[PDB]
Amino acid sequence: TNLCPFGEVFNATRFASVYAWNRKRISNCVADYSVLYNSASFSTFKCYGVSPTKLNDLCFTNVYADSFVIRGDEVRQIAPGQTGKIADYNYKLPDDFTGCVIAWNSNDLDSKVGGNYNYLYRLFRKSNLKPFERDISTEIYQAGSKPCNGVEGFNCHFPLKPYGFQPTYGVGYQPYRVVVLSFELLHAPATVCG
Amino acid sequence: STIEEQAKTFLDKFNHEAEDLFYQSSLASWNYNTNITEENVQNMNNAGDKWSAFLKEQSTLAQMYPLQEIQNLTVKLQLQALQQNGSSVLSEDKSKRLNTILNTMSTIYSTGKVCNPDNPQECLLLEPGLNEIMANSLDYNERLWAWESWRSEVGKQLRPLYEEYVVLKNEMARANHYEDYGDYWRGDYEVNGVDGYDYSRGQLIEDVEHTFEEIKPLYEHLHAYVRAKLMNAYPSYISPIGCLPAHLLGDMWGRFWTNLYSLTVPFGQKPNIDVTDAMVDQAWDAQRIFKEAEKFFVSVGLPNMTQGFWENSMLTDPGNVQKAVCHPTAWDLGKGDFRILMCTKVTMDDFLTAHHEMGHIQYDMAYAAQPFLLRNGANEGFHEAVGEIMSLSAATPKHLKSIGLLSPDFQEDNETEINFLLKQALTIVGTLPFTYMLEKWRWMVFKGEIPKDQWMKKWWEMKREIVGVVEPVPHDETYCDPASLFHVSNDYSFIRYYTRTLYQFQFQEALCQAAKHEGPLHKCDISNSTEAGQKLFNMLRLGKSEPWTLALENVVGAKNMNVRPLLNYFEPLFTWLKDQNKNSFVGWSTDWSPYAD
Ligand SMILES: *[C@@H]1O[C@H](CO)[C@@H](O[C@@H]2O[C@H](CO)[C@@H](O[C@@H]3O[C@H](CO[C@H]4O[C@H](CO)[C@@H](O)[C@H](O)[C@@H]4O[C@@H]4O[C@H](CO)[C@@H](O)[C@H](O)[C@H]4NC(C)=O)[C@@H](O)[C@H](O[C@H]4O[C@H](CO)[C@@H](O[C@@H]5O[C@H](CO)[C@@H](O[C@@H]6O[C@H](CO)[C@H](O)[C@H](O)[C@H]6O)[C@H](O)[C@H]5NC(C)=O)[C@H](O)[C@@H]4O[C@@H]4O[C@H](CO)[C@@H](O[C@@H]5O[C@H](CO)[C@H](O)[C@H](O)[C@H]5O)[C@H](O)[C@H]4NC(C)=O)[C@@H]3O)[C@H](O)[C@H]2NC(C)=O)[C@H](O)[C@H]1NC(C)=O
Ligand SMILES: *[C@@H]1O[C@H](CO)[C@@H](O[C@@H]2O[C@H](CO)[C@@H](O[C@@H]3O[C@H](CO[C@H]4O[C@H](CO)[C@@H](O[C@@H]5O[C@H](CO)[C@@H](O[C@@H]6O[C@H](CO)[C@H](O)[C@H](O)[C@H]6O)[C@H](O)[C@H]5NC(C)=O)[C@H](O)[C@@H]4O)[C@@H](O)[C@H](O[C@H]4O[C@H](CO)[C@@H](O[C@@H]5O[C@H](CO)[C@@H](O[C@@H]6O[C@H](CO)[C@H](O)[C@H](O)[C@H]6O)[C@H](O)[C@H]5NC(C)=O)[C@H](O)[C@@H]4O[C@@H]4O[C@H](CO)[C@@H](O)[C@H](O)[C@H]4NC(C)=O)[C@@H]3O)[C@H](O)[C@H]2NC(C)=O)[C@H](O)[C@H]1NC(C)=O
Ligand SMILES: *[C@@H]1O[C@H](CO)[C@@H](O[C@@H]2O[C@H](CO)[C@@H](O[C@@H]3O[C@H](CO[C@H]4O[C@H](CO)[C@@H](O)[C@H](O)[C@@H]4O)[C@@H](O)[C@H](O[C@H]4O[C@H](CO)[C@@H](O)[C@H](O)[C@@H]4O)[C@@H]3O)[C@H](O)[C@H]2NC(C)=O)[C@H](O)[C@H]1NC(C)=O
Ligand SMILES: *[C@@H]1O[C@H](CO)[C@@H](O[C@@H]2O[C@H](CO)[C@@H](O[C@@H]3O[C@H](CO)[C@@H](O)[C@H](O)[C@@H]3O)[C@H](O)[C@H]2NC(C)=O)[C@H](O)[C@H]1NC(C)=O
Ligand SMILES: *[C@@H]1O[C@H](CO)[C@@H](O[C@@H]2O[C@H](CO)[C@@H](O[C@@H]3O[C@H](CO)[C@@H](O)[C@H](O)[C@@H]3O)[C@H](O)[C@H]2NC(C)=O)[C@H](O)[C@H]1NC(C)=O
Ligand SMILES: *[C@@H]1O[C@H](CO)[C@@H](O[C@@H]2O[C@H](CO)[C@@H](O)[C@H](O)[C@H]2NC(C)=O)[C@H](O)[C@H]1NC(C)=O
Ligand SMILES: *[C@@H]1O[C@H](CO)[C@@H](O)[C@H](O)[C@H]1NC(C)=O
Ligand SMILES: [Cl-]
Ligand SMILES: [Zn+2]
Repeated sequence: TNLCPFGEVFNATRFASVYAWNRKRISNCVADYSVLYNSASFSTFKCYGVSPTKLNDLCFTNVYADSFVIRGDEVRQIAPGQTGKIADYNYKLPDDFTGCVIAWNSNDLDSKVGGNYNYLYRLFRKSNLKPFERDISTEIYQAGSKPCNGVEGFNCHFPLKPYGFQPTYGVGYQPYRVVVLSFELLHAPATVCG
Repeated sequence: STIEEQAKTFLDKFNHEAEDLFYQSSLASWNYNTNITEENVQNMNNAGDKWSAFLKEQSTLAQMYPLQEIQNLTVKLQLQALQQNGSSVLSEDKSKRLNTILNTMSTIYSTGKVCNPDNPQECLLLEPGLNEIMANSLDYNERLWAWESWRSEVGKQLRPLYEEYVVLKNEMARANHYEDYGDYWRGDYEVNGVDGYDYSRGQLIEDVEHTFEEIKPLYEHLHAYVRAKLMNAYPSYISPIGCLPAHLLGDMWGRFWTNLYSLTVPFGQKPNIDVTDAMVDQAWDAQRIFKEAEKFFVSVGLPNMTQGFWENSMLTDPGNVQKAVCHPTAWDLGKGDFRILMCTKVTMDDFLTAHHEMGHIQYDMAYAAQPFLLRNGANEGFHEAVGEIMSLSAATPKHLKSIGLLSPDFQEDNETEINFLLKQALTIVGTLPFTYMLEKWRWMVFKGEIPKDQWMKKWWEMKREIVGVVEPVPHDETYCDPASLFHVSNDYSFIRYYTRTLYQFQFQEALCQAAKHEGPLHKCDISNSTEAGQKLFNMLRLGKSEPWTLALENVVGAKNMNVRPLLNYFEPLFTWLKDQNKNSFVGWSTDWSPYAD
């Protein structure tokens, strides 16, 4: 009858980069969602396809928390039907979603003097992402008809560019840690409840 | 697949590396300018080298996208901005020589001192030594010594360097498919592609010349007034119908006649409006000044200064242990980083400077939404006009009264308005012919209309005809008086000062109609008019994305430069001048020389 490890996800020392976003499966536990919502700590907490008040009064077969780091400006892209480098190439939410997006400013945890280059994002991709599709390939972007030959050059670009995360950056260019709650219901026993 | 599509993706990668490097480099510059240490100088330079090396590589790559193949204008213009090689259009050794001459005349200007042979150990440098004499000395002979010995000692060493500089700049401009290096400079104002908003490099000269002829009546009345005041002070040195001697104009070159105020003030018994004491009596500090400027921009419906501006800016001289460059600047490092570097004192002059520099940060924030390259003022004249119209509104006694700095006991004496407007005219109206003639000469020098054996012969033909100023000593072709000025010997376009002067009055005139201001334009304060702030913002948010003609039209309802508002600002002074010159000769005769009696 133990509580779900939400602190393990939300209080992780280091978060994933958005292109290679991390997914954790929460199972066999009692999830208290009011603990997560009633906090005021997060700069965003939005639930789609389901009310957050009725979450405690429901059982699912599994829960998935998808964590990562992006800029302040890009936080509006972690929503259904949104566009831009992140929604398009990094993390895509289905146009019709059922879950929650919880995001908070982590300028204190993720932006060092001189720039934190541990956090990357994909700038180019030959196709838009499908909902929940992850891409971790470091293959050279062949912008032109000319074969790249595994080398950076003209019309050949490295698809991954870093957030130079510095503490003096403005809020829209600052790190924001994002956690996305997905709910799953299959013809199988309901492991998570309230 | 298409060249346009490939250049769009190249610009993406470019905007993300440029934003990064430019930030790191700007941070190195901030650290040196705020904490002048040998370590910080070293790190500032390595960043400058990296940034240059980066843009070199990026220029070579941009070159590889044929402009002809792009239809998209904002992409085509962004690519064009990158493609200019500048110096590398010349040979390795020819580019090395150009950089050498450029370095040298810069060094001679900043380090050239003039010794009094009586004391060989003591010499005067232009800053502060010579500049102080030209702005404070009332002794006719002292001023002449400083004017002449600067040109004779330093202005003569620059002469052979300038000749080589002109020929090398012209060869570089020819390769960039401009006719001359002046045509290249005029390229800033050029607009092509956008029908109705197009602007040619040739049009600029026509427009500066037409507007200038409209300034000629006010300027003639101003010059004649000043010549009358100066003639009283130095009676046996000035002719009532001739030019004004170059060494008697308030500064080393007579760029602006502001320092002549001491000798030309209409109402000497009437005091000045200087809220300095009021700030000290109300216990104001550098923080209250910047918080009052913020209130001004918020009242016009503009954003409050960012939280990072408050923590990261240096708005005060840093005590006594770490040295800092105290030139008031507005920094925009990118990535939302906006700072102001100003060693602020509790004075009215610093209070007004807070508005100017904070206006620059407001312009910076507005176009910060644009792609990296297009984050600049519409043309070279634009950004400086914006900061200036803020200090205009902040200096009005109407504004001062509302902010509590000016006592309501201040009654608007129209004598103080004439003292104010004349001091303004001395700076603004007085600099226009100087700025025009200097660039007119420079443009014709590149054009090939003035041979080397005529350079000085014509420089003083033009100073007497256009500006109405005469040299006190005959200067032959061994001298180089144009180069003895910063911008000329440091390779800087000067027309920006003419254009931006006309722009700021257009801007104020438009925003003051939006602010529903009634009465004299010089008394207008645009505070609390969010309609004026919206009018101004419409252009500020544009940056360099759209043509300056359209940017201007978004504010003033006109695609072109206009004298009418500048003349409108100074119309009460002009009627006063017209009255005071009733018994004087207005205009000048070129044949009178002080040295030739
Ligand atoms: C040439 O070339 C060029 C280049 O390429 C081009 O241009 C381009 O284009 C494009 C288009 O798309 C664009 O894009 C866009 O953008 C925008 C902006 O952004 C920006 O900003 C922001 C802030 O604000 C930020 O965040 C971001 O990040 C950005 O930044 C920056 O920017 C700049 C400028 O732009 C750039 O440059 C840079 O780079 C950047 N940066 C980076 C780093 O990158 C945006 O917005 C968009 O988006 C989209 O999506 C979204 C979602 O996600 C949406 O959203 C929305 O919004 C709105 C507002 O606006 C809202 O509302 C509001 O909100 C608020 C809050 O916020 C409140 O709430 C209120 O109350 C409200 O009201 C809403 O709500 C939202 N929504 C939601 C749901 O949420 C938007 O809108 C958008 O959408 C859409 O999109 C589309 C596309 O995709 C479109 O459609 C279409 O398309 C096509 C194509 O494809 C065509 O175009 C057509 O026509 C169309 O139609 C639409 O329209 C839209 N919509 C609208 C409305 O509009 C995007 O992203 C870009 O940017 C540009 N660039 C420039 C420079 O500009 C051009 O075009 C060419 N040319 C020609 C002539 O063509
Ligand atoms: C004026 O000016 C002057 C002159 O300049 C000054 O002085 C000086 O300065 C200097 C600079 O310049 C300083 O520093 C020094 O140096 C060094 C170096 O570094 C730097 O530089 C470099 C160049 O050269 C650069 O580079 C590079 O980079 C890279 C990247 O990219 C890196 O890598 C990295 O590494 C790491 C480790 O290390 C890791 O691994 C990572 O991951 C990676 O990435 C590299 O390393 C580099 N290189 C090299 C060679 O290094 C860099 O970046 C930089 O920039 C340094 O290192 C040192 O330092 C030291 O010290 C300090 C003290 O002071 C410490 O600590 C600190 O503290 C502070 C306070 O005070 C803090 O802050 C804060 O924090 C927080 C957080 O925590 C936040 O952020 C805030 O906001 C802030 O404010 C900080 O943080 C800290 N730091 C850190 C890092 O964190 C440090 O740490 C160090 O030490 C240390 O300690 C510890 C404890 O604490 C221990 O444990 C350890 O062991 C140690 N280590 C060592 C090495 O030592 C040096 O010193 C100096 O300092 C100065 N001085 C004084 C007195 O301070 C002045 O200052 C000015 N002034 C004004 C007023 O401005
Ligand atoms: C605009 O003005 C700038 C002023 O510097 C000029 O910039 C330099 O231009 C030269 C060429 O004139 C560049 O020289 C070399 O570029 C090479 C890149 O191409 C290579 O690879 C392709 C195949 O992919 C071959 O076809 C080609 O022949 C070359 O072999 C590089 O090998 C070198 O650049 C390297 O510079 C430094 C080291 O010095 C490294 O850090 C970089 O990673 C980079 O690889 C080589 O120097 C030179 O790169 C340009 N300068 C800089 C600093 O990048 C422009 O040339 C001028 N405009 C035009 C059109 O010439
Ligand atoms: C938006 O920019 C404005 C600057 O114009 C800032 O708002 C101002 O914040 C100060 C905080 O001290 C408020 O001061 C108050 O003054 C009254 C007297 O007028 C005093 O009695 C109070 O105790 C207090 O000191 C000021 O009223 C307020 N003005 C307005 C109109 O909001 C602020 O920095 C910016 N806000 C944001 C959200 O960024
Ligand atoms: C721009 O708009 C602001 C806000 O409307 C104006 O501020 C107001 O300024 C006046 C003084 O000029 C303040 O009046 C004072 O009121 C108190 C009490 O009512 C009284 O005791 C004082 O003697 C004085 O009359 C008023 O409080 C102040 N209001 C705010 C919210 O700041 C400002 O004057 C306008 N500026 C311009 C140039 O239009
Ligand atoms: C680890 O997770 C817990 C729960 O999510 C965080 O608890 C917060 O504690 C502070 C006081 O330290 C309270 O003000 C908040 O209201 C608590 N939040 C919640 C949701 O209970 C805890 O701070 C996290 N630890 C770190 C270091 O981030
Ligand atoms: C201007 O100043 C003079 C000062 O002698 C005064 O007589 C006159 O009435 C004032 N007003 C106008 C509009 O001339
Ligand atoms: Cl001269
Ligand atoms: Zn300025």
